[PDB]
Amino acid sequence: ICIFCCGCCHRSKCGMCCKT
Repeated sequence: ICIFCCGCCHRSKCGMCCKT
């Protein structure tokens, strides 16, 4: 599963990070 980026580092907006 993509690393849900809940405003951790990138955009404040939470969203799964499907980056290899």
